[PDB]
Amino acid sequence: ICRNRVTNNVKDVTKLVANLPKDYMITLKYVPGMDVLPSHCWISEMVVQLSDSLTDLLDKFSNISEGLSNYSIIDKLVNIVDDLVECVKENSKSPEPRLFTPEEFFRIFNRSIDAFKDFV
Amino acid sequence: ICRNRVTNNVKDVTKLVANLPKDYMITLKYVPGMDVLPSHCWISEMVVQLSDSLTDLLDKFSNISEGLSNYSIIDKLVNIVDDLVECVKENSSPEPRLFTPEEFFRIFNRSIDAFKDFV
Amino acid sequence: SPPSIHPGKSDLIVRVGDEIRLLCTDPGFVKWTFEILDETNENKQNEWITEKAEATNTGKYTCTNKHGLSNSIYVFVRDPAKLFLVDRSLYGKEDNDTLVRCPLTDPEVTNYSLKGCQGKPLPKDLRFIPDPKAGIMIKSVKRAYHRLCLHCSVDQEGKSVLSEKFILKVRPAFKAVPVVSVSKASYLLREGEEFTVTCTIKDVSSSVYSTWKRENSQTKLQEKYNSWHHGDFNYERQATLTISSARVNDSGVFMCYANNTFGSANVTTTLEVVDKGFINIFPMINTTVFVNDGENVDLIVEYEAFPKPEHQQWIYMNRTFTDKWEDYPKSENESNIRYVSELHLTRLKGTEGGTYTFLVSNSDVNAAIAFNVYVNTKPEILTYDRLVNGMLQCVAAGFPEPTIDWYFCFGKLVVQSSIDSSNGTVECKAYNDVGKTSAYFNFAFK
Amino acid sequence: PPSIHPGKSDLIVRVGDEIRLLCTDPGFVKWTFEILDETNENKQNEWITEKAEATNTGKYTCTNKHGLSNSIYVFVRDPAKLFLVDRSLYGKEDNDTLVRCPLTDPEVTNYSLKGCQGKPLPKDLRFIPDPKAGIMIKSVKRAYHRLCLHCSVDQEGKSVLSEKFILKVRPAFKAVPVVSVSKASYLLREGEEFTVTCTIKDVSSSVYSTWKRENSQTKLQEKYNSWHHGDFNYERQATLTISSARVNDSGVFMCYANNTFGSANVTTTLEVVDKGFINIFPMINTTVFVNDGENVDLIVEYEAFPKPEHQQWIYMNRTFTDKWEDYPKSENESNIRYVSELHLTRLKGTEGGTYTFLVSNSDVNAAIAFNVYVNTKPEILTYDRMLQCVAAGFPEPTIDWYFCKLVVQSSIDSSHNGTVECKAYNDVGKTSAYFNFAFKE
Ligand SMILES: *[C@@H]1O[C@H](CO)[C@@H](O[C@@H]2O[C@H](CO)[C@@H](O)[C@H](O)[C@H]2NC(C)=O)[C@H](O)[C@H]1NC(C)=O
Ligand SMILES: *[C@@H]1O[C@H](CO)[C@@H](O[C@@H]2O[C@H](CO)[C@@H](O)[C@H](O)[C@H]2NC(C)=O)[C@H](O)[C@H]1NC(C)=O
Ligand SMILES: *[C@@H]1O[C@H](CO)[C@@H](O[C@@H]2O[C@H](CO)[C@@H](O)[C@H](O)[C@H]2NC(C)=O)[C@H](O)[C@H]1NC(C)=O
Ligand SMILES: *[C@@H]1O[C@H](CO)[C@@H](O[C@@H]2O[C@H](CO)[C@@H](O)[C@H](O)[C@H]2NC(C)=O)[C@H](O)[C@H]1NC(C)=O
Ligand SMILES: *[C@@H]1O[C@H](CO)[C@@H](O)[C@H](O)[C@H]1NC(C)=O
Ligand SMILES: *[C@@H]1O[C@H](CO)[C@@H](O)[C@H](O)[C@H]1NC(C)=O
Repeated sequence: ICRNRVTNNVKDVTKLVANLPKDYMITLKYVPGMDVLPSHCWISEMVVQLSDSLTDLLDKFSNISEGLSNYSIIDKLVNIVDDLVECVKENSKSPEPRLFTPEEFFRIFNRSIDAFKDFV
Repeated sequence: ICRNRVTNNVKDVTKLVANLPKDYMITLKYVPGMDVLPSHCWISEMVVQLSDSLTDLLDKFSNISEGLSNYSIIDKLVNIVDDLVECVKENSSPEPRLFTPEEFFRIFNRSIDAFKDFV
Repeated sequence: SPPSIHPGKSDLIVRVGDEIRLLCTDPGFVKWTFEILDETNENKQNEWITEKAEATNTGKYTCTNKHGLSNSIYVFVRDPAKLFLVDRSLYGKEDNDTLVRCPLTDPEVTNYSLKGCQGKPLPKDLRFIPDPKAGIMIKSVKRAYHRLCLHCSVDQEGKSVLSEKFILKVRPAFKAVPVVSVSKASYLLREGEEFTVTCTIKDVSSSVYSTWKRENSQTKLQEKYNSWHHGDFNYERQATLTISSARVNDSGVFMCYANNTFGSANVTTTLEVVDKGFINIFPMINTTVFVNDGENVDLIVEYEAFPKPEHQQWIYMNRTFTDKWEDYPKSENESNIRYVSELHLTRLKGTEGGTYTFLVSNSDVNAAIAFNVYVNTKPEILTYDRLVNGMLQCVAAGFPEPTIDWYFCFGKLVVQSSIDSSNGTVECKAYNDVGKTSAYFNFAFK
Repeated sequence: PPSIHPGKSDLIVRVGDEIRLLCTDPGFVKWTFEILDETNENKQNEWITEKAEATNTGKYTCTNKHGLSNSIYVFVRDPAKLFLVDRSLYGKEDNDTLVRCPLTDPEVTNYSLKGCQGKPLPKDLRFIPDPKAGIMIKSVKRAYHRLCLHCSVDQEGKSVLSEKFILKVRPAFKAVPVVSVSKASYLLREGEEFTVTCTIKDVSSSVYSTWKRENSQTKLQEKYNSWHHGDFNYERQATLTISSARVNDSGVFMCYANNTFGSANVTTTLEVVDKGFINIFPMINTTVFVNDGENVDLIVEYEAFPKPEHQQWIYMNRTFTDKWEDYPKSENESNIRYVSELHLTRLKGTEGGTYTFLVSNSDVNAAIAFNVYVNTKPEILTYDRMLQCVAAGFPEPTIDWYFCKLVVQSSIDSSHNGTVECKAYNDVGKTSAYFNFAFKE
């Protein structure tokens, strides 16, 4: 039940975090206490917000053919989260914007992806 | 002279720019009139500043084992600039300004180009 | 009687920060209900008041009685700061209409239209219809538009004004079928080996469904998956099917199946599990072969062997033959279990007529086939005698067994004739298929 | 010499207070001030700044006609800014290195050097402080490369850290450059574009490397590629190239590499030739002698540049198939030398004659020929009856008469109870025919 729709590219996220400045800042409408309140109360909001956020990052980078690049990785992550949006809308007010260093933002992302695989 | 110090790891710069965020800011103590003047007066101060900036920028990234990474590329560039600092010092401060990666790497590439027929 | 409203207009305009006030007169009045984008509010006062309008207050206001019937007014807030209202989310089924949620806060403006980001002109065949109450709508969204970047734009005081920036994303229609391929087509295994086959499915989208099922059996097998997104509208899946200790009953057909709303595709692999390995041997000629002395002969075997044969050797008279023999798999296919071996005996001598044996083994089985080679020879006469009876003998030798004639004017058979003649020439003339030899003697009276 | 009031060597002034210095000397030339890389000089014997900034910590010197000199050194106590810094720090390997974080206040304790992000300094790094200068680092090793350092002061139990200092080290050369060449030796047709690559590996790009034609100081036009591969690890590739190698361009080339420690050279030799060539040596005499049904191996071993386009073996002007075999004498990239073999098993005796080996490249064709005789114990063709015995041989039959490939005939007159035997023989053996006569009745 959509655990198949996450493609395994997500393992790339750890390389992406390594290629972003530790003090760059990424902007996400953080649904409150998703670290706190249970797996299905936030997830519908969070996956759409993550879609917007990752397409914003995708604007910032430019494409290079030879090798893996931040543009490749983020392009594939936006494919993942936009298919998860399609799923959550089929299978099943805005938090104020909040700013995250790459490590923290991707922890939120990986928490969402982990939250997906055990869903009603 | 000092042409031998610059190694062809500079070609990596175009990938580094492409792989850094276009809204990112990098901080350089510029040497104004850089574009207009002849090479020799600004190049001496510029390589020193570029060393400082590239080293601080180097800290921001983390190392990746499998394939090329910003920490790798910047580490090589930092080696080049510290070699050029040494040859400038052994053969021959304005306030900070903030540059997007494309702008900063233009400045860098022009500095390394100033070592082609340098005097 | 559907309910009735004061003010009386279908559309109504208020300046920012200035009161909004709606009355609905029905004796059955229930509810007032306000919608814009996904924001909805529900209220049960007979009158709706908002003494401090804001651009967000732009929207539609709808009043309902207990008869269940409704009448509405749409309210627009002039606000020089915010001419648009947006929800950035923008998704399109390919070949469906898609709506771009940028409704306007003032209806009295011109050239409400849609414009590409960063200066780029929109695709020529993209075409759209504007509606200030909803947004702008895009007819028949097609794959080129994927991550197409859009602005909504409106003119005020002759100056041209744009919304916050929008990205269209497109969710394929299926117009073809999944493409499915399997790593090896047929498998053969010793019982107790592990069996691993991998099947690859390629489609424009991960909503392809794919399975491994065992034919004439409806139960789902246990499977592990890997997926890639290889850029836009290019998705690849790999599925791996494992039996950790293969039983003979496991033998059969496994089907890799993959359906999408256009339609299914399948590809099958076949598995044989065998309890122990075999070597079948098929001689290509008869096991008994005939050669003339100094002519040439080949001995050829083809054999089926699993597990792959480990030794193969040719022996003559219990001595191992070397450097005359060449062996090759009949086909280079991954499913070939099959081998050809040849021994070339060139310019053979009559002395090597005899027996040639081929011995081959794998880990489980040893098998041998034997060949008999008869080297034909022209006859010889090897004794001649004139004997006390007045009677004569000659002895001739060779293969096939030779024949001896008299005239007047494993290995060689042996054959003899006697005749008594009692002036001139007596001959023994000796022949078989291969050749002829003759011996003569003379006797006299005086 | 001069004299300066205030009298002592050192002065301490609160930030925003006046610094006033007079040098009393009638040959006075100038005050002079310097800290870090700053400088100022004044020819006014009275020097004031009314509000001392933190930066106006420094050393101030008085100087005169004598050249005699006296100095005062001055602190500006600012609780906000306890160090002056220069962020650029360089060390040469096993020289002492100085970290310019001089203090603006001298009445501080535990002035020391400490590692960034709470990491501890390596076990054998050690330092000498001076409040007037900075902190000086003994005997820099290579493991200190890109170490990060802070300067640490305690002032009224209060603890203060500088901006980051990052310490980077010029290697000192302690081993010879290391040099390698793509091939030790070359051979080319004249016309070929010779190119070779020489690889130099060292700890630093200031290694020096050249290509020299042996026995000349002339300079060869060369092009370069270089990489840094991790720290203290440099690699250079330098490639010599001539567009059309000539016979007099044939000669010997050296690749040389040098650093302050020592020197290494590696050499490659270039043969250039005007004609392509083939040379042939038989492993065995060209005449070969065989007993009929014995086995023969024929071997031709030949040196051929450029590489041979054909090998074939022909017998009596008919082309020979499936019994001839070739391999180079060596697998290596130098190899110009080849072996060819023809194998003949249990030769028939009709099968003597000449067997020839033909080899060609684009520029030469060469042929070697073998003459092969196949002996036989003579085979008596015919016995007929005067009676004749005719025998077919190599070498020539020898024919015998008893009573109790060439062809050679014997005959005898027959003119008592008898057998008469014919023996035909040579070095290979004996074949015998009996014709028998009895007189009876
Ligand atoms: C594609 O395959 C799936 C699974 O086999 C089909 O979905 C099943 O359809 C039958 C009725 O036809 C239902 O009884 C099952 O419950 C469905 N199984 C699942 C897992 O959903 C689907 O109909 C097939 N056809 C298409 C166009 O997708
Ligand atoms: C598996 O695939 C084959 C084709 O690759 C399907 O076989 C065809 O099915 C239709 C309808 O029954 C027939 O009209 C065709 O003649 C068949 N072609 C062949 C070569 O057999 C088959 O139906 C598929 N089966 C499953 C379970 O998916
Ligand atoms: C490398 O060997 C050179 C010579 O190639 C050393 O000394 C140089 O010799 C040439 C003449 O052949 C002079 O023109 C150079 O100026 C000499 N160098 C100096 C510093 O005088 C050279 O020093 C060796 N390299 C190193 C690093 O020691
Ligand atoms: C090139 O390297 C070789 C050693 O690899 C040098 O050979 C030495 O030369 C000196 C005389 O100059 C001899 O005393 C040594 O015995 C030689 N050592 C060996 C191992 O052969 C050679 O001199 C070098 N030549 C150049 C131009 O650098
Ligand atoms: C294979 O054999 C075992 C008995 O050892 C049995 O339990 C199992 O059901 C068999 N599987 C099939 C498909 O027949
Ligand atoms: C080699 O030969 C050509 C023609 O004779 C001549 O021009 C050239 O100078 C020669 N070069 C050397 C190193 O002898």
